[PDB]
Amino acid sequence: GLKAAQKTLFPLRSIDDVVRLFAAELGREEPDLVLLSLVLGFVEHFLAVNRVGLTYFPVADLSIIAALYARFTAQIRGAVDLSLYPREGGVSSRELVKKVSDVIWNSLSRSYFKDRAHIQSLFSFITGTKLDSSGVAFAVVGACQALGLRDVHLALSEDHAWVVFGPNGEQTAEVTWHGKGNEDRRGQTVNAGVAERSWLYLKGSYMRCDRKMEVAFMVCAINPSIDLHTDSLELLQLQQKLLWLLYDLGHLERYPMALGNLADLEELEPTPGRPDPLTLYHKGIASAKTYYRDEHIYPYMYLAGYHCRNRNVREALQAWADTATVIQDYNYCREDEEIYKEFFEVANDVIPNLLKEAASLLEAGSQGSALQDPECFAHLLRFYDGICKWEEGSPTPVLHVGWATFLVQSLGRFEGQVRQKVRIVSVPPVLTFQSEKMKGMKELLVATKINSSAIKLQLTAQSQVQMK
Ligand SMILES: CC1(C)CN=C(N2CCN(c3ncnc4sc(CC(F)(F)F)cc34)CC2)S1
Repeated sequence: GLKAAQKTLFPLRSIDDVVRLFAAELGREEPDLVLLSLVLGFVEHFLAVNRVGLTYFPVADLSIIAALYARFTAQIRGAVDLSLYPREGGVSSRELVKKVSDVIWNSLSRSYFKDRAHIQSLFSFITGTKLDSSGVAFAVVGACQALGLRDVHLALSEDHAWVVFGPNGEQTAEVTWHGKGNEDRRGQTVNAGVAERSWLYLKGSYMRCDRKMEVAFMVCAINPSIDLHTDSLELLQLQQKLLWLLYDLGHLERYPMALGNLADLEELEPTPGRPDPLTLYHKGIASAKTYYRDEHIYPYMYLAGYHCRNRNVREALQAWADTATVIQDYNYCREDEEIYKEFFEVANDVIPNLLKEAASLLEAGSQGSALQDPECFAHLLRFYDGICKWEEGSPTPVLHVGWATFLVQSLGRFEGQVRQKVRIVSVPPVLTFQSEKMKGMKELLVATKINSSAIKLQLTAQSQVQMK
């Protein structure tokens, strides 16, 4: 049950009342994940899913929240008999974690669309019997906290979630699915994935949450979307205020993606007296460097995206080059397709569109253009170098001829006299290439008219040209 002290702020009548509840729970020994997720899902439902009758804020009455809480706790406590899984040393067993996962998973509707909005919270789980992938992992952690299992924590990569538990928190267990059309591995460790150096498991440099970071996760998980064209202003404000609460308490210290998510919100609607979005993106990068060996991709892609939206071509290119410098030390594995898609869209859609506008502006007499800056050309080259190096040693190739056309076009946006100014230096602007593909392309990069076919051959390592 809920404790008397957890009840005293009800009813929640406003955004600020919800923030007060989070503040109170974050001040407790162990914030109550079940309570907090039910509250966020309740308000999200009445602000984004069904706004009929809304006049200001969907009042969250204690009776309503408490009844939701009771259905959750009844469902878990009834289904997981702890006497069957004795807790050796105040820590949980793999069998117990797998049982909790099975209870959540088996509760879900047989058939539904898993990419739907607003199926992330325990409100969704109770009222709709639907959860998204990471929502299952979160629910397992909330269930384990409800059961008294203090050792079970959420583990997060940039594209997946699982749990850590056991002696010293050193065990890992899959508790949910990943992607579409991959085989369930619930109950197994993440060691194979770590060992293969996939992006999905971040070479072991994934997040191991404490309770407060699990609160940060559910706050990041708020979805203000009403439809394709419309966001709930109330939910954006809530999410923003809650992320600032977390930030001020120190709970975003080790959470790069939350910092990027906050920065994005600040760009949309700045809060007076707070750091600028750029400051926040750089704090996210610093976090990744400090805590995660600089092995995360998204801190740089958040930064690049801000510069791209602001049509700052030079800084966007630098940040994408930095992105590629991270990815180069990974192997491209099966289940890494979301990061492949991201890189593909940057290379083959976003950069081309940025450079096309830059070319039109240059024709109109822009000064200090990225297209006349050899450092910008160098960034472009370093972006491609990291992608080519990523591919090296991977079980799965990255590049194909569909990339080559866009590379030739992008290179050609820079005049030969700009491109000539980059000095490509070997080990043992100045640029060093890590990838063998770019080293062999060096020779092609300064011609007034780039040799399109030779580029193509070098990028795809195509052996032959057409017979006839
Ligand atoms: C630069 C981008 C393409 C812009 N948005 C990005 N994301 C990255 C994913 N996301 C997250 N935010 C906070 N915590 C987490 S934890 C996670 C992984 C999984 F959902 F839990 F499995 C995704 C995610 C926020 C939205 S990266």
